[PDB]
Amino acid sequence: QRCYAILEEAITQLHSCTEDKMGAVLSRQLELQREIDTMDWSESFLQYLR
Amino acid sequence: TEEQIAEFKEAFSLFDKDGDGTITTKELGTVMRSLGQNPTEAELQDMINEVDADGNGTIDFPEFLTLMARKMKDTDTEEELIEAFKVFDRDGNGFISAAELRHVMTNLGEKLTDEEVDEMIREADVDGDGQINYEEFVKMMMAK
Amino acid sequence: RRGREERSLLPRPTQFDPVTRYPHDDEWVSSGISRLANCVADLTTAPSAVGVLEMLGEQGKTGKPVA
Amino acid sequence: QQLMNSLLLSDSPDPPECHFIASVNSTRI
Amino acid sequence: AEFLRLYAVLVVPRKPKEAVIYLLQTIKFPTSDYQLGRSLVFFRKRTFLVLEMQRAAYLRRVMPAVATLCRAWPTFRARLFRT
Amino acid sequence: DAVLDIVGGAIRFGVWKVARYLAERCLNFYPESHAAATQNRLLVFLIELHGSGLPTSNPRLVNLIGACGRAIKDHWEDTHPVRLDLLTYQAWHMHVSGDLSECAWVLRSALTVAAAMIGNRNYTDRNEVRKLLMLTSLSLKPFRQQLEATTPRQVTNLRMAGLLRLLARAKLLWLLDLDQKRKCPTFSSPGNRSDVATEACNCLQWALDAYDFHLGSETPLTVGTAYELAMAIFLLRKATRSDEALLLVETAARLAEASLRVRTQLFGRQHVTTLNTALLLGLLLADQGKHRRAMSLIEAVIRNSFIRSLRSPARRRYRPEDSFSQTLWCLPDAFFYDTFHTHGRIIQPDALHDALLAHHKRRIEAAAMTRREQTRDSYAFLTHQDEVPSDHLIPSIQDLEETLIRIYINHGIDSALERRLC
Amino acid sequence: QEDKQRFV
Amino acid sequence: ALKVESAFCEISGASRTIQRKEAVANLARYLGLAPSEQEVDTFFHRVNGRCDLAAFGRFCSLLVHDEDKAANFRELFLVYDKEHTGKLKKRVVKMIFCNLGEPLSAAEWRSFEGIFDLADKKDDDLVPYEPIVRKLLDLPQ
Amino acid sequence: DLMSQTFRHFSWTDIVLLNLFNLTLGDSSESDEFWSSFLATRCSQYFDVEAGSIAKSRISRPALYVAMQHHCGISFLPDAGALNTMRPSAHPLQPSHLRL
Amino acid sequence: QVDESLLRRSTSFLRCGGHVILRSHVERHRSAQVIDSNFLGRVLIQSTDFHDRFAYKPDPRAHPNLSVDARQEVVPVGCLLEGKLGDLLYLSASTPAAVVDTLRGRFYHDEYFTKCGNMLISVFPPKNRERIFDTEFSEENRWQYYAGEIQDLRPHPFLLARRALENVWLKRRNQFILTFGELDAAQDNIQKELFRYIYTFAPRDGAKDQDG
Repeated sequence: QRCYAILEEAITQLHSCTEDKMGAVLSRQLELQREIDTMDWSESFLQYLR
Repeated sequence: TEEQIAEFKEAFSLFDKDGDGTITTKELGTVMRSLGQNPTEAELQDMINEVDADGNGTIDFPEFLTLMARKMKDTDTEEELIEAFKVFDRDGNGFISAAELRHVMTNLGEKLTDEEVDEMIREADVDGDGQINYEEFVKMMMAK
Repeated sequence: RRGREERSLLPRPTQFDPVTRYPHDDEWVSSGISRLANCVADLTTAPSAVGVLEMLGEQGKTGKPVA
Repeated sequence: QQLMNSLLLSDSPDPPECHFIASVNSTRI
Repeated sequence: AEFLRLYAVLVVPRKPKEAVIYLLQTIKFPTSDYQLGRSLVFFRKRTFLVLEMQRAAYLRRVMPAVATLCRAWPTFRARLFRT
Repeated sequence: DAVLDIVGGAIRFGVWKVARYLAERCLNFYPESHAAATQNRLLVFLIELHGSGLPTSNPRLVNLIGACGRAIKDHWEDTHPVRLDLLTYQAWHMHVSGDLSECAWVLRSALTVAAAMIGNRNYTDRNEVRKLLMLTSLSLKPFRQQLEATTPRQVTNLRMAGLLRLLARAKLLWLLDLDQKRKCPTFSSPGNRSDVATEACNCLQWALDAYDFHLGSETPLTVGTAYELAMAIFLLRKATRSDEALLLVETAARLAEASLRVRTQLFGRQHVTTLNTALLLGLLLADQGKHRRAMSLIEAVIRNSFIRSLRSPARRRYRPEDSFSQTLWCLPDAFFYDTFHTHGRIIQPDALHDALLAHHKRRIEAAAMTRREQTRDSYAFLTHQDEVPSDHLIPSIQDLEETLIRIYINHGIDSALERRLC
Repeated sequence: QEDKQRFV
Repeated sequence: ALKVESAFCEISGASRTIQRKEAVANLARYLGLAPSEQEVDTFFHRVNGRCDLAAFGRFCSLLVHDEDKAANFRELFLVYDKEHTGKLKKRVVKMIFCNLGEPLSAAEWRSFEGIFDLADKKDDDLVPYEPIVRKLLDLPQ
Repeated sequence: DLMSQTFRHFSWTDIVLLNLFNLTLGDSSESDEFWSSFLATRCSQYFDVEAGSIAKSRISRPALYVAMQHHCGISFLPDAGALNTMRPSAHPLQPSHLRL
Repeated sequence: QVDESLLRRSTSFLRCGGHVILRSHVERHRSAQVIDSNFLGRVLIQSTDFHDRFAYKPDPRAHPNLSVDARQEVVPVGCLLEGKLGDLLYLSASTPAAVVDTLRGRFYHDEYFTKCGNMLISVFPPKNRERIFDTEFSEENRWQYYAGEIQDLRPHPFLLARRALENVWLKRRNQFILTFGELDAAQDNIQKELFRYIYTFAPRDGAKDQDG
């Protein structure tokens, strides 16, 4: 049971380390995707005014 | 309303056993039950008056159309009875367990007898395990 | 749609079917609680902390207070 | 006052279900 | 007697007194605000306000449902000949 | 805890009026929410339940439970097992006040809370670790079988398996209180008779094999669950009356024998426990048809139980080991006598039940034919032959000799002696 | 007891 | 699938596409399967006017039905024949086809007596319904 | 707060308490900085538990609060249940909240 | 007297910054603000001589009046049921002091008329009395509180009469209205303004034809 304990600490270390490693990149991807989709949506409105 | 007349000549001929367009007055009340609306018991004798208006002793297809056009309640629509059993679906799994439907409207409702509500539990629950898949059981209202 | 630990401790879930081997004096019966086994005496059917809730919950769903 | 009692005596199986109000002053009168 | 019909349905899925008592424990009604009475049982409005919030939720909408629960049996059989 | 120790000096001893006085001033020596105070707050709750003349349905009792559970959610919000000692004190509270069907819900919530306390992982990535294994590794394994967890699920520990024993206690006591109160027909219909019996059997099942995993199968605590699983099976067969349960009676007497061997070697032969791990084994062996091993064992009960009554009445005290006894450490010993050994004193004379000879067809027919909780343990005694409440607890020498001679003339005795008798 | 005890 | 592609090419021809509502119903039972008018209507609605080989290919497969059994189709005639004599009237078989179910045009209903031998019988003549059940589901008579 | 008091004097040792207690207990991004850069790395070189396990999300805000109330040696007027029924703030604890 | 629940360390609580009643100078009567709850076993308090609870601070005040008292003579009374609505029917305190103290704040905030369970209290002073009636009985507000179906309506004689007139419309059982007061203390003017409300709304035999 202690064997599973010292592996469970390894699992929680891996998930905590990948949560803040992926936190910066995936926030930036969704921010860039927001820019593409907002600017393409704003270009579709000027086509309507055209 | 060619579609509505089409629904009329379905159930008028479905309980019809003599055949040539003439139905006896016994199953006349139950024909409208397959149209899907509520009677008063006084309407049954009010229909017999025009059964023997020409001394027919039976329903002719035009007089079923004209009297049904005089009085027409709101037909229970098909999606509203999807929803009418979805409101009893507190579980979210799409199943209405048979013990749930017994208790909750017998103390509710306006015209409900104990034999009428026991027999709808039994016939709906053909599997016997005690659940009613209402997406299949209100297609057991609207095949067509 | 029942778990493997659920099916190993209670394969027939409204009666007992005893499974203990307490003084130690399907043969292959064991939960997932231990991964050390080379013989039938090692197989502990000890319920898990989550197993003793998923299949201690399936008794209010068996009955339905009268009908 | 007995006529006010006599309308109490007329029908009323239950007593007349009441609603009351007091009209007093903020300071001492 | 009015307590039976006005507080039917509810949480529950023998005697007239015993069923009224059985309703009380099942609805989280404490025994402190209960009165030893015969028929006209006094209630102290607070606890009736507790129950009436979920009573209206239990009433809801059933009337299009019972509009066809009265009339279902030939519309079964005629459909088996419809299909 | 020194002032709380003199509080415990007055709870067990019926000095309740003093116990209220220093309990109110004990709570001043703790900060406001401060979940370390749950020892005092529960002890005050024990005074108001046992100690005051008010009944077991006071608004004081729900107010004290709510005020102490609030203090856990303030300091150690749903993350300390003082939530569980509130759930065991509340379970003791309503165990006193009847409603054993509701006490099953309390211990159910105690089991559900303790499951979150122990915790579990989800492992949502098992499908894509399998995708990596099927790409890199060389086995048949990652294609036609899902990948197992890296570390498996958690073990049921000592206390949470204690709540399993208490849940089976509420279920079995609910079964047999209605069995001795069968005058009302709306008490435990026969469909529920099998259901609550066989799953109180399953809860005692679960507590037994969790205990021999942790403490090993030699401690008194495993022996208590092994004997009680045998007792629960004995009541399961009686309620269902199913003839296919011969597999259950085999493991029942085989559980009672293992409890008997250890209890002889841990509590001696003159002890309240060791007399009914042999007495229950006597009923389960005469159940099978072993009518002389069960005979000689019931024979052995009224030897050692009689030698127990040779001892001093002041020197005969039994407190049952039970998770209520451990959590509620200070109570009079008489508060836990009811649950399963007056059960034994009721079942033992009634299970065999011959009658239907003269004195039953003569002393009934002809006789009718002629016409015209402030209870402390007793500390000081009067004479050497007094009556301890542990002596009511065991069946008397009068009525278990009664079962003994009834076994003989009916289905015991070799063919030689009953030939010489008639 | 011939095909199911073979845990070796 | 070989009979599916062989029958599809002989009707669509060089276009390899069926745009006729009536021709979709023909190609269904040249493979041997009978669709309803509503089934081909909602099929034509989803394929929005063009019927290619891939769409009709599994249209053969989704209409493979395992309830064209005799016991279900004798249940129609059993209820109307309350005396259970195995007989109904020729007027009775007229209404169950042209009025019950979806209604029939006078043309293709007229070809029904020409093959099933009911034209020479009068309105009130008596017919056994077992030959109609047996001949329709292509069981040998 | 220093505006409002007219009687209760304070010290700078009170201020360094309050800046520490609010960078540990608060909703601010400043307290997010403390738990991710300082409180995590200091646990690694003090008691040999790594920075990944130390997180602000899976810690109890009131039970930690009483834990510094005993370990640091300071008592506050609010309690563990007090902070739970307090609105989140950048600096929830204030210098009037001290006792001695 | 008060219930024993508030004089108890377990069931009732003190959080710093809550109001409290000091049980001394009995014929109560003293209000105080909580600073600390475990000062050396006792409760430290600040006897006094628009604050949210939600920030807990003592009231900043020069020259404090601190005193030590145990938790056998302090009751939490405030928050900074009890008649939360204008209908003060609820009344978390059994004593009449809850009715009087709620009417203290209702006198300061000038709403005055106050449905009291079955009762009602109006405590309007002799100063320009006709202005007080004319706001609460103007022909505007006359049809206003007919129009709302209670709920959001202010607890007024309009609701007091509408209770009896709804048991006119449905119950058809006997009802009763009555006003109290002292020597010419405008209770007659309360009743007559209430009386006009009885037959204003509802069509009370609108003039029909010859048939009926």
